[PDB]
Amino acid sequence: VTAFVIMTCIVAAMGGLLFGYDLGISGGVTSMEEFLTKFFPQVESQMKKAKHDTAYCKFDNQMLQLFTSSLYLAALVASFMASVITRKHGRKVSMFIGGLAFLIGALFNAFAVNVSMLIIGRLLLGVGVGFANQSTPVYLSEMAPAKIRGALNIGFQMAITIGILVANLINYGTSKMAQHGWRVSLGLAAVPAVVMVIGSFILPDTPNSMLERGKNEEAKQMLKKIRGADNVDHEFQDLIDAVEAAKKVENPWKNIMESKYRPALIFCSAIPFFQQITGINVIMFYAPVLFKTLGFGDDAALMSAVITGVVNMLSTFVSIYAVDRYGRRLLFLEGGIQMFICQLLVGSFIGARFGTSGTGTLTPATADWILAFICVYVAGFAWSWGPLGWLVPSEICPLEIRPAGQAINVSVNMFFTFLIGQFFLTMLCHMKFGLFYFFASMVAIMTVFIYFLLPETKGVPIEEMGRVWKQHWFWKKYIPEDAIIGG
Ligand SMILES: CCCCCCCC/C=C/CCCCCCCC(=O)OC[C@H](O)CO
Ligand SMILES: CCCCCCCC/C=C/CCCCCCCC(=O)OC[C@H](O)CO
Ligand SMILES: CCCCCCCC/C=C/CCCCCCCC(=O)OC[C@H](O)CO
Ligand SMILES: CCCCCCCC/C=C\CCCCCCCC(=O)OC[C@H](O)CO
Ligand SMILES: CCCCCCCC/C=C\CCCCCCCC(=O)OC[C@H](O)CO
Ligand SMILES: OC[C@H]1O[C@@H](O)[C@H](O)[C@@H](O)[C@@H]1O
Repeated sequence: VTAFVIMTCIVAAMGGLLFGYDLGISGGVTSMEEFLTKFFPQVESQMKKAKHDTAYCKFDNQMLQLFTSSLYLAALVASFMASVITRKHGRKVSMFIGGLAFLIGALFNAFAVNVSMLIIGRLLLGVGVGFANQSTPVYLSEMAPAKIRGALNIGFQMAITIGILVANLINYGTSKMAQHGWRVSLGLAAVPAVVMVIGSFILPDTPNSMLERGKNEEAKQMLKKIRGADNVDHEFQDLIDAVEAAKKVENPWKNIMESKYRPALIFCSAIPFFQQITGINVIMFYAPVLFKTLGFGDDAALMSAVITGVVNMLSTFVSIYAVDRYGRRLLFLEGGIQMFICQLLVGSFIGARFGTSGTGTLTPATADWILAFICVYVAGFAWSWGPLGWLVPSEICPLEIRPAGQAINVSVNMFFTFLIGQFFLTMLCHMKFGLFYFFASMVAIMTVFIYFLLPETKGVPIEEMGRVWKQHWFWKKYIPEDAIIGG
C-alpha cells in the first residue's frame, strides 16, 4: 500500500457525493414555499391550507410520481450503458461521464425557469448517478490492495453520507433566504461534479481494465506503481489468469446466467433489494414528518435531518475500521440485529404512547426518544447494509462480468429505492407506525439470508474470489475448477 493508491481511491470515492448530495437536498428543496409556488402551484395551493404537512407527502399524484421516478429511471438506464462503456473503455471513463452529466443537470436545475428544465436537469442528474454508482465501486475494489479493499471501497459510501449531511446543512441555510434559496440548494450540486470530473482527468485506470483491453506493459507498470513494488509478478499472474478467461467473453450479458456466475448474479440482485427493504429511505423521514405534524419547528424537522445525517455519517467509520480486520459477515449480522431491535423498540414505543384510549398525545420528550431510536437504527444501517451495499457486489464478480454485475446492482437499487419509498409514502405521511414492524421482519429475513449464504470475502484478492464460493457449503456446486485463480 502506497500513498499513491490511497490518494487515488479517496479522489475516486468522491463520486459518492453526487448521489449523496441529491439524496440529502431534495427533501428540503421540496418544502421551500418559493420553489413550490414556481413549479408545482397545485402542491403549494394545498400546502397553504395544511400548515402541519410536509410537501413531499403530496407528491402522490400521478404526474408527480412521474417527475420523482424520472431520476431513478435515468440512473437505472444509465447504469446498463455504463456497464458497456466501463468494460470497453475503462472505469475512469464512466466516472468522467457520471460527473459531467451530473454537472450539466445541476446547472439546469439551478437555472431552471420552468418545469421542463427541472425534468431535464433531473434526467441528467440520474444519468450522472447511474455512471458514477456503476463504476466507482468497481474502480475502488480493483485498485485497492486486497488487504484493505473494504476500507478503501467504503469511502464511496462515506462520501455518499457526506453528501447527505452537507445537503441537509445547505437546505437549512438557504431555507432562510429571501429569494432564490432553492436555486442555491440545487446549484451547489455542481461543486462535487466539477471535482469528480477534474479528478477523473488525473486518476489512472485500473490495471484490471488496462490488461483486459490490451494495454499490457501499461497494466504492469500501473500495478507496480500502486503496489509500490517491482515483484508484482504474483498478482500480475492473477490478472493474466483472469484476463485470459475474461477475454473469451464478449457481451457479458449473454453469459451472465451461466452456472459459474450464479452466486455473483444472485447477490448482485438481492443485496440492492435488501438494502432498500431495510426501509432506510422511509425511516429516515419518519421523524421530520412526525415533528412537523405535531406542531414543532419547520426548523425542528430539518434539524433532525441534520442530527440523523451526522449520525449516518460517522457511523460509517465503524464499518471502515471493522470490514477488513474482522469481515463483512460481522457487520451484516450485528448491523441487522441492531436495526431489528430499534425497529421493534420504536414501533412499539410509538404504538404505546399514542395508543390505548383515543389517539393524540403530542410530546417533546416522546419526540426525542423516537429520534434517538431511529438514530441507532440508522447507525446500524450505516455500518452494515449502507457501505456493504456498494462493496460486496463489486468484489464477488469475475472480471468479465464485474461491470455488468455492478450495473445489476445499481439498476436493482434505483428501481427499489423508488418503488419502496413511493409505496410507503402514504404510511410515512399518515404516521402508520406499523411500518417499523414490517421493516423488522425484512431485516430479519435478510439477516438470515446473509448468515447462511454469504461467504466471507475479506482479504481475498479480487480475482481469486471463486475459491471463497467453492469453499462455501451450497455455492460450491456452482464453481468449476477452472474458475479458481491463484490457488
Ligand atoms: C460545509 C462544507 C463542507 C464540504 C465537504 C466536502 C466533502 C469532501 C469530500 C470527501 C470525500 C470523502 C471520501 C473519502 C473516504 C476515505 C476513507 C477511506 O477510504 O479509508 C481510508 C483508508 O482506511 C486508509 O487506510
Ligand atoms: C469549483 C466551483 C464551481 C462553481 C460551481 C457553481 C456554483 C453553483 C451555484 C449556483 C447558484 C445559482 C444562482 C442563480 C440565482 C439567480 C436567479 C435569478 O436571479 O433569476 C430569477 C428568476 O428569473 C425569477 O423568475
Ligand atoms: C473507530 C470507529 C469509531 C466509531 C465512531 C462511531 C460514531 C457513531 C455515532 C453514533 C451516534 C448514535 C447515537 C444516536 C444519537 C441520538 C441523537 C438524538 O437522540 O437526538 C435527540 C435530539 O436532542 C432531539 O432534539
Ligand atoms: C440518455 C441516457 C439514458 C437516459 C434515460 C432516460 C429514461 C428516462 C426517461 C424519462 C423519465 C420520465 C420523464 C417524465 C417526466 C415527466 C415530469 C412531469 O410530468 O412533471 C409534471 C409536473 O408536475 C406538471 O404537472
Ligand atoms: C457493534 C457494537 C455493538 C453495540 C450494540 C449497540 C446496540 C444498541 C441497541 C439499541 C439501543 C437503543 C438505545 C439508544 C440509546 C439512545 C440514548 C439517547 O440519547 O436517548 C436519550 C434521549 O435523547 C432523551 O430524551
Ligand atoms: O447513507 C444512506 C444511504 O446509504 C447508501 O448506501 C444507500 O444506497 C442509500 O439509499 C442510503 O440513503
